[PDB]
Amino acid sequence: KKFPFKPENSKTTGTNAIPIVYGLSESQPNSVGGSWWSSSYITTTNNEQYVVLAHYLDNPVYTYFRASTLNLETNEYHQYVTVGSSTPNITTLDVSVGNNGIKSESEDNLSKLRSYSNHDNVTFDITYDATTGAVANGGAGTFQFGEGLTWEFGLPSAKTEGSLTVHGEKLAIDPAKSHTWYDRQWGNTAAIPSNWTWFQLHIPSTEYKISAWIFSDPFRNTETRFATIRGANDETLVLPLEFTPIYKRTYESATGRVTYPLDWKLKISGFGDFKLSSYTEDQELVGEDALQTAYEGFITFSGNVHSKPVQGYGLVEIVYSTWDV
Ligand SMILES: *[C@@H]1O[C@H](CO)[C@@H](O[C@@H]2O[C@H](CO)[C@@H](O[C@@H]3O[C@H](CO[C@H]4O[C@H](CO[C@H]5O[C@H](CO)[C@@H](O)[C@H](O)[C@@H]5O[C@H]5O[C@H](CO)[C@@H](O)[C@H](O)[C@@H]5O)[C@@H](O)[C@H](O[C@H]5O[C@H](CO)[C@@H](O)[C@H](O)[C@@H]5O)[C@@H]4O)[C@@H](O)[C@H](O[C@H]4O[C@H](CO)[C@@H](O)[C@H](O)[C@@H]4O[C@H]4O[C@H](CO)[C@@H](O)[C@H](O)[C@@H]4O[C@H]4O[C@H](CO)[C@@H](O)[C@H](O)[C@@H]4O)[C@@H]3O)[C@H](O)[C@H]2NC(C)=O)[C@H](O)[C@H]1NC(C)=O
Repeated sequence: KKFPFKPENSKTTGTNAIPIVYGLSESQPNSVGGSWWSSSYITTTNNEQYVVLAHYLDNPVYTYFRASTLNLETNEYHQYVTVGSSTPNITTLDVSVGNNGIKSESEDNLSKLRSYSNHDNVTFDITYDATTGAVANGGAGTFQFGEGLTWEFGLPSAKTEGSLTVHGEKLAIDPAKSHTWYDRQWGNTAAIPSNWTWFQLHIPSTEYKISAWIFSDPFRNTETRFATIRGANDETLVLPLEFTPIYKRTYESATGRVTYPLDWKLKISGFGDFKLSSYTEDQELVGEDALQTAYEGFITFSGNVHSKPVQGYGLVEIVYSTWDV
């Protein structure tokens, strides 16, 4: 079956009625540091569907770019991680390891963006425009993440163009039936949680876009488990949830260090309940250490929102910042 991927056509910060704690443009450039990330839900001109990931991380120990493609008809999956050394402190967005990276193509560092990769098994060149109301995590764009603060916003349904090269054939992206979620996150500390799960959810019968985080805070000795939900008209919901990982189906990491569940239940307080399933077993970006490794998998789900049955899709991220303990 085909999914109803499609873009939004709205303003990035809506009315600006909600006083978020940064400007999006000013937060984009290399000099700010942190993480730049995109997941594109693509229909090509020949009606094939793919999910393509791109991710650049700056860290004081190293940098890396990592990327994957997933064919939704056949489950054919390809990934790589390539390690770099440093990030230039420039006042625009242009991060790369080799001939792969993420950059802005507009003066405001935000309105037109590009994720590109030229690996032999992972080759694409994807542009996307900020035509989608932002998700300001936590309500105003910041929340407690490990020992200190994190700052995060998502652009959930960006109009998307370009191409993906599959077995020597360059496939063109259909912008009427595609969209990209771009996520920008930068940080306060090196003491981030030991591991987490992050959900990025789309419910096509609604205007809700969900960015949900679950992890332990050993510094306050509490459990973080919440969703930031952007609705229509800039409305934002910050809601507790209950998280249940289900290990009936698992995928064993290629590093031998962890086992990933492949199904979950979420109960988001006052909003709805969901049953989520990884689309195929192997969706792991395999790096040399823990922070370079992640499960980044396309998922589908069913559930109920405000007593109405719903179906949807999105991505689950599973990260261990350390394999110790
Ligand atoms: C971030 O990463 C985290 C780590 O990967 C991850 O957390 C993990 O999540 C999973 C999924 O929820 C948890 O798995 C459950 O675990 C339950 C047991 O949990 C207890 O034990 C573990 C292990 O403790 C050992 O190991 C740790 C380190 O690994 C040590 O720190 C401990 O000291 C201890 O060490 C000893 O043992 C080791 C051997 O294992 C030795 O190596 C060692 O030397 C020592 O000898 C603890 O970590 C747990 O503590 C943590 O969690 C609790 C909350 O649960 C907190 O209170 C605590 O503070 C910690 O945070 C805890 O102590 C399993 O019981 C459970 O499986 C049952 O439930 C599922 C689902 O319902 C069933 O499918 C399953 O079949 C089991 O059901 C049976 O059993 C129950 C209970 O009796 C019955 O009610 C049920 O009906 C059924 O019984 C029937 O079937 C049985 C089986 O056939 C049968 O025997 C019966 O007779 C009956 O017929 C599930 O597997 C896992 O614990 C988490 N781990 C941690 C560390 O938290 C986290 O999700 C990630 N975060 C995110 C956001 O992604």
